[PDB]
Amino acid sequence: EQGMCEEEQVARIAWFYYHDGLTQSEISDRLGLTRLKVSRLLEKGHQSGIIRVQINSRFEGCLEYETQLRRQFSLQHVRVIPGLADADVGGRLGIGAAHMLMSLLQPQQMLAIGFGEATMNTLQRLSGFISSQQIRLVTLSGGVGSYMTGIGQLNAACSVNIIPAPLRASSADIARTLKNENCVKDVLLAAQAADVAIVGIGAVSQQDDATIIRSGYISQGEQLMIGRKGAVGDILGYFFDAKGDVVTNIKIHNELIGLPLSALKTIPVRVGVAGGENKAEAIAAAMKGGYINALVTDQDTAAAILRS
Amino acid sequence: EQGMCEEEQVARIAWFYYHDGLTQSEISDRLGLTRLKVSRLLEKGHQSGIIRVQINSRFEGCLEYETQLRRQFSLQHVRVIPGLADADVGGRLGIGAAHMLMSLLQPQQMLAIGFGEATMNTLQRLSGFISSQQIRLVTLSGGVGSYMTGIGQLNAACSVNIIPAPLRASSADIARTLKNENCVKDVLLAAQAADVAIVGIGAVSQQDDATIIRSGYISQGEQLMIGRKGAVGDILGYFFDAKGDVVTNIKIHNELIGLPLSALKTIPVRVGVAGGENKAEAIAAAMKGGYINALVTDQDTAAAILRS
Amino acid sequence: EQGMCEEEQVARIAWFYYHDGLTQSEISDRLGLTRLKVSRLLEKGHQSGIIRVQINSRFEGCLEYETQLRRQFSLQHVRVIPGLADADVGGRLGIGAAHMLMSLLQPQQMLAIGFGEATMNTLQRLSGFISSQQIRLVTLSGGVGSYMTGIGQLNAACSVNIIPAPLRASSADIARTLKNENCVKDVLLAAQAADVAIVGIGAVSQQDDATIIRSGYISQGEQLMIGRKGAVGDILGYFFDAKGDVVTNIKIHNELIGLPLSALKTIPVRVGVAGGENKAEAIAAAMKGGYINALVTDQDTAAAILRS
Amino acid sequence: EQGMCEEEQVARIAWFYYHDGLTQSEISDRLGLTRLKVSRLLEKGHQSGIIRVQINSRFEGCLEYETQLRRQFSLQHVRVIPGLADADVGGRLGIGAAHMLMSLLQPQQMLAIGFGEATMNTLQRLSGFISSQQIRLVTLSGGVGSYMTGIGQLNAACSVNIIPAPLRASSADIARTLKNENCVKDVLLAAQAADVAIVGIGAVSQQDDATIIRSGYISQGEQLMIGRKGAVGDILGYFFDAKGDVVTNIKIHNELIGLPLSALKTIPVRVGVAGGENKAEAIAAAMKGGYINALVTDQDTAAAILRS
Ligand SMILES: O=P(O)(O)OC[C@H]1O[C@H](O)[C@H](O)[C@@H]1O
Ligand SMILES: O=P(O)(O)OC[C@H]1O[C@H](O)[C@H](O)[C@@H]1O
Ligand SMILES: O=P(O)(O)OC[C@H]1O[C@H](O)[C@H](O)[C@@H]1O
Ligand SMILES: O=P(O)(O)OC[C@H]1O[C@H](O)[C@H](O)[C@@H]1O
Repeated sequence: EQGMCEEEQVARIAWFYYHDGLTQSEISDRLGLTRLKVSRLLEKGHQSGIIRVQINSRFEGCLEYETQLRRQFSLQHVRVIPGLADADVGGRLGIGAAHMLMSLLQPQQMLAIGFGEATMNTLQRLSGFISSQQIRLVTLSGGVGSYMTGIGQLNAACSVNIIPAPLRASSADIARTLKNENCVKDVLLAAQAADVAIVGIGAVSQQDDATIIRSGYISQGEQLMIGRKGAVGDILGYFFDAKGDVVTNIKIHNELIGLPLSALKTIPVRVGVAGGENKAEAIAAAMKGGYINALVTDQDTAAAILRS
Repeated sequence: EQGMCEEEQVARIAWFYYHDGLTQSEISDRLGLTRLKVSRLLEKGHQSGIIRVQINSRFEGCLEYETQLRRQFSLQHVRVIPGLADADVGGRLGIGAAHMLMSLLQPQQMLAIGFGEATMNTLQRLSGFISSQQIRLVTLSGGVGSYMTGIGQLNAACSVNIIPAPLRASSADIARTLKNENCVKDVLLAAQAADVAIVGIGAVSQQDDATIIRSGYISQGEQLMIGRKGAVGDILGYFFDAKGDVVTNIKIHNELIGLPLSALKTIPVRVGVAGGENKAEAIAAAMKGGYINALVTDQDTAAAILRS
Repeated sequence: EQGMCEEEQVARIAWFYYHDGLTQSEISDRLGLTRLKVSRLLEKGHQSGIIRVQINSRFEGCLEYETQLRRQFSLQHVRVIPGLADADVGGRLGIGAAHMLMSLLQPQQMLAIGFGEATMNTLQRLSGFISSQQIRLVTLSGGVGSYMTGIGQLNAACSVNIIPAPLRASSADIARTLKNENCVKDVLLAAQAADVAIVGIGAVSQQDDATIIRSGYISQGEQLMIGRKGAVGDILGYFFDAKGDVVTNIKIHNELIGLPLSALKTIPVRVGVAGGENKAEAIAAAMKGGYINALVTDQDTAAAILRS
Repeated sequence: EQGMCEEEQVARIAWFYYHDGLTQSEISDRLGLTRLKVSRLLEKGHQSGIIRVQINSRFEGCLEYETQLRRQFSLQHVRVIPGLADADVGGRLGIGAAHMLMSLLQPQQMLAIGFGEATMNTLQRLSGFISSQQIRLVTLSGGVGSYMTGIGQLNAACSVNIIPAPLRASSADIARTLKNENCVKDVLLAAQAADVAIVGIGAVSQQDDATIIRSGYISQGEQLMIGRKGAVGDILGYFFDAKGDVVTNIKIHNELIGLPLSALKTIPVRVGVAGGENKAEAIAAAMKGGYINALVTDQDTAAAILRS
């Protein structure tokens, strides 16, 4: 280095590029690093958080679809990002979701989170903010491993309450037992007294591409029984119908270690981050059941939700 | 024999050899002796005691304890660092361990880790290595959160396999049940397959400053009775006598989720990083039982370990 | 215009550009606009205020202050490091200047040094650099022992030219005699030919904490009269008022063995390294008089230098 | 590095080489360093002090010559090193003088030193010891620069009092003035209260090879007038004749800033380190004058001294 950590190098290049408008080359020899190191870092900055880009306009998202999704479902916060065929769904939403959370979260506040590419991608772009604002995290469901992608790529000086059990027990009785263990029971309480919550939303229409199945928490065959039973999607493993009600005919619901949906309702602000048109139905059903009262999605999915 | 006796000749060559740095041949003709005679005398020199090379450094004490620990205990690898004599004794324990682990772990191997301050502090310095060499990590016991300050300070793209359950269950039965959940059992098998293991060692003489007791896994009353029943130290919750034998009449043991010390021994290389004179007896017993076969400790402790 | 107005188009391209990282051309056809129209709107974006890039780091403030000091005072090189908010303000001031000196000194060049804690602390980090690049050192004033903590921490095969006399003489006449001894006058000439100069800056408001007074070159009684006479700070024993003018009615000046501030100015690059909010006044004055044209300081001091 | 400083790497190789007898190659791979870096450090160790070689024999030096030099001149300590034609004389003596001082010096004691290659080479071999034993240093004469070869190559945490003036003034008036400045006067007192003293010895017979002249402290022309005026050699600038008496007819003696020979005798142990056959006369004279009561020289000069 040059007596300065990378963080300071990013800020120095960010400053020369944006505030002094210098070619990514002029600043190469200016800071004493290869033309390739320069640009390497610039991108490093945006991805990290050091470099924040502000779009001050009511058109940051899809203004119309937002106003409509807001009224139709009575949502306290809604963000519909511009569509872009063929792209990581969760990676784009994560960006949007991060920004939204950066304005609803107050210093030293509790943030409940659920697994999935959508939320874990948000956690990643939200790492920086969690540090400074000193946000405390707490997992809404069991699983552990399924949370590593998000909390892992974070600072080690942050408070992260992790439910110490699997996401699903082999039997309903074993689930009751673990929920009574002090280590578990403790975090379930912690989770329910959270200020903001961020969860994903799975669809039964996703078949074998649903994070729930490709992670091995539910079998392909069990998925069928669930669809047949009239279920559209899920949240943390709890499945519901197109009207927004938990199908109380599914075996898994009593083997899930982790706050049941009725209990998640206690969190003031509940953000759902999901995209894709095959989710359109499950997302509408989650806003119906009142499981979420804020939503981060993409244009296509917004159109699909509003249409049907 | 230019009027010189052997003793004088020996001192003459020793001076020229070490203080003047002359080749054993340059000294041959300088003293009027055959090149074969000069070398024989130099040899005689050390053999007699006339010539003695002594290492003038604090590190010498460490080197010494390293060989005595290697002789007395059958240790494959040993590393003794300066004691309280120098700054930050605990901090340096992690640096040492981290480097011993770097010379033992090959690209893409499996590393089983234990909880504790020494293990997590070591785990952090080893962040760099773990990423660059694609090391895989697996937790030896339950606890989940107990590992966060270490794996938390790590790369997110790296494989980290954790046991999704408490460190301890409320009863031996609930423990046995948890040990049979596939999501749990999977990681216990993975654990035993590790190539290298890194663990800390707790001491009963540590009283309440003990991490096992400070973290609330064991009550002060339990720790006193454990000490009464002959235990002197512990590794992952399993207590043993100064002989090295796991104490049998201890309830906590069957309530522990995680590999028993016996299985731990299947791992080829087992590194124990522990410092502080109060751990002397326990560390010693840990080796007599064969729980570890590699040790990283500080000068003062080594002294005590070898004393008694 | 796919039904979109300017403001909405700008937000859309801004989103694709920064949050999705698409080429100025890939978003050209995505929005159905000419490749030249795309870039035109992006430009308009920042120029309007709809698009704003802000650096989220503690270092932001520093770069800000570096800019302001640069404009307000004629500074060739400036470095502002975080203040007391961060650990070791004094320690880090040495690191900074050390690096500033490394980008200014070419192999085999002459470096004139002043005494003081900041200068000696800087002179120590720069030990590596001085050797490897064959830097020559020369002292700006008498004191001899006053430099040992710095040059002492250096290689012995390095060229170090020291003034063979006291920092201050008992009378103006003894000083003038000493300044005439060839063995002395020679180091004074060499000092004036240096390429780079590094000095500290004392403040009268430092009272008894001032290095000049702690080292016993000046009595408390003299310091008070000097302040009473308009002096705000000093460099190498020569005092000056807030304007930058060397105070003339001060007796100590004509007793000083060593180059006068005026001669210091012949040195191309003059770097002053000073931290601590109480030197603010003096530092500022040192620049208004042009005794230094490069500055390395802390955030808080910079702030105060700029306030008043 | 391998997590260990160089000091620790030297001790590890010294240990393998001498206490475990392993080829300079087998220890290359053992510490993970180039076969060339191994040997680099090995000899780096001897040079520094970390590797001390002990020669426990009455013949470490030239026994006969020492017993004779001791008795004829009544010396407290005497060391005569083995002769070796064509060699850095001061560099060999330095090793000898070093070891002698290491046994004469008790912790925290003050050592007065004079300039010259002999003393400066001793100071360099003594650096290590001066640090641990925490020996305080003080210059017997002015000069400052002429002492940098020795004190420079030392740690920066040790006490070193330096007479802040030239070795010689341009006039006797100027010389008395300097000897009366508080900072000079003080060090002169510190000098006289020293426990041990180590100085060199110049000989008139050295012509233009005498450090006294090749450093420009005295003109070769002035040298002759001193020779003709009947002087054999000098110590710190003070000239004397074959019998051991200061020629009171020399002008320089009154222009020298620094403890006069008379004052130098106040110091308990006064070791003179000098070699070469052309000094044999000057050295003998200094022992008769009583200036030194200890001597470290080499075999040939020893015989030279005893012959005439
Ligand atoms: O990866 P994603 O599809 O965005 O997330 C879907 C999962 O997270 C949701 O809350 C449901 O529990 C699903 O299992
Ligand atoms: O924090 P430390 O004292 O270094 O670690 C001691 C604990 O970790 C060890 O593996 C044992 O399980 C102890 O309970
Ligand atoms: O120790 P510091 O306060 O940083 O240095 C200030 C002193 O050194 C400066 O050149 C001035 O001569 C002061 O006497
Ligand atoms: O470098 P060396 O010849 O060994 O030292 C000789 C000098 O030091 C002696 O005390 C005399 O003062 C000479 O000036």
